[PDB]
Amino acid sequence: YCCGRKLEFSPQTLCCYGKQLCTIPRDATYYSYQNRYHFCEKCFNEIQGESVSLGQTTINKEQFSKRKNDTLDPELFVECTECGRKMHQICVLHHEIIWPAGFVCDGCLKKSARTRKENKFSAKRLPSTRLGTFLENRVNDFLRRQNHPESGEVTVRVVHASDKTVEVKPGMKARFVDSGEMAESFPYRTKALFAFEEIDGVDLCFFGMHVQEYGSDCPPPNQRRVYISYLDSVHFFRPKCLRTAVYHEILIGYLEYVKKLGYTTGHIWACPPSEGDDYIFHCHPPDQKIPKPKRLQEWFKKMLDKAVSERIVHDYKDIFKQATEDRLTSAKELPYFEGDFWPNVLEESIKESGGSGSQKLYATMEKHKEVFFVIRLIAGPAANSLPPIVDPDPLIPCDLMDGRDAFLTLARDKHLEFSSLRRAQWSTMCMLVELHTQSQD
Ligand SMILES: COc1ccc(C2(C(=O)N3CS(=O)(=O)C[C@@H]3C(=O)Nc3cccc4[nH]ncc34)CCCC2)cc1
Ligand SMILES: [Zn+2]
Ligand SMILES: [Zn+2]
Ligand SMILES: [Zn+2]
Repeated sequence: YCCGRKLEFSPQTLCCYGKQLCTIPRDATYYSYQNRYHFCEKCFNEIQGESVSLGQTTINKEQFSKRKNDTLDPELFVECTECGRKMHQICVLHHEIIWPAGFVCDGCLKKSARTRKENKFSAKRLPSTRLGTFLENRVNDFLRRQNHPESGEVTVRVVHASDKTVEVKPGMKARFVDSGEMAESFPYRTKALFAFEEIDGVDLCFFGMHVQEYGSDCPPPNQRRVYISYLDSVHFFRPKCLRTAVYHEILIGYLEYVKKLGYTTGHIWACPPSEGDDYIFHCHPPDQKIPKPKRLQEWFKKMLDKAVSERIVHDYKDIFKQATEDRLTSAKELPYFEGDFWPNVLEESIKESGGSGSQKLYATMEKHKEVFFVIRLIAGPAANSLPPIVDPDPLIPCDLMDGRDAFLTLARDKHLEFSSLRRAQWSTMCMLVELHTQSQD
């Protein structure tokens, strides 16, 4: 073995198909059918009756297998076509698409005064966008101002852009849409972008983001607004003392960019993911922790405070303070975003109140105010006569990056973990190959 190390992949986590938001971690005992339908021990024995409705097909309980989530797949080896040396594929970062001729180890290459032919599936060679260019220029300019000897070049790429609509859910639809008081759906553009850092001639994907952008063609209350769907990171940015600043630089640059195009407001739901290691990146490092709510909120406040002092953000408020200043009276006046908290809670509010869309609206907003940031980018009379929003970047069809589920599934299916620096670099290389090959079609 190249290193002296016996290496295997970790058991990926599963789901109690009974209770939503239940998960089955490493070493837990569970019940599975056809390697598809998984139940944890508690959620399985808590089923009354040996009939288990699947799909919908009813399936007997003895047709399930009792097992524990402790399977460890060994890492794969590659063989040098010249010496026969066996090395972990991840250790030497050999990808058969990038180097189809075969794996030649570094030792045989140095003996023959040879080097690997260029990796043309790099982050740098992903197609550029005006947004990506703006973001990476900001980050790299910040990084060279810091003069830290360890920092590498950062490239930012938009890897998906497509048109979508968010549909008002049945409760709010019956209250406000069927009476003609509110649009049935809101058109928006979703964008997925990632940041990579060159670490010793090797790309590392360390940051990912998906956003929802509602243009000047959107009906109120959503028009000229951007909303962050989700954020994620792999904490191996070099150097560590600049990691937080770089995240902040990307986010501030994004607000600066959409402000320039004419978007008036930004929206952030400070919402930690559920415990586990899969959000956008599969299998986070074991010592990278999900922040607790208060610390995440302070993190966003720090970022926005820097944006205010840079004269990019005019000001920001919690949703409760914001609605008070806007003199809001009805739930139909709240921006309605895909997958956001407020569409969900408004469904429950209308149900519990027997059909009201304003009853406890202010109480619910105050109860949760610290979690919802409303960021004003264009204020005062400047926001009044704005020209239409024209995005200079084209659409980018890429099914793998339409939402976060597809890339997570591809990572799970192909053992692309981001749990260590070496595995994250390998997963980055594979992810780039996928993005380069799906595009050339
Ligand atoms: C104050 O400490 C922090 C630490 C990290 C962040 C950022 C971030 O990556 N955050 C906070 S998030 O927005 O709730 C989602 C994401 C996050 O927690 N990922 C994960 C880390 C570890 C295991 C995980 N499993 N699954 C997801 C996941 C870094 C850049 C974006 C914010 C912010 C504040
Ligand atoms: Zn090795
Ligand atoms: Zn369960
Ligand atoms: Zn060799």
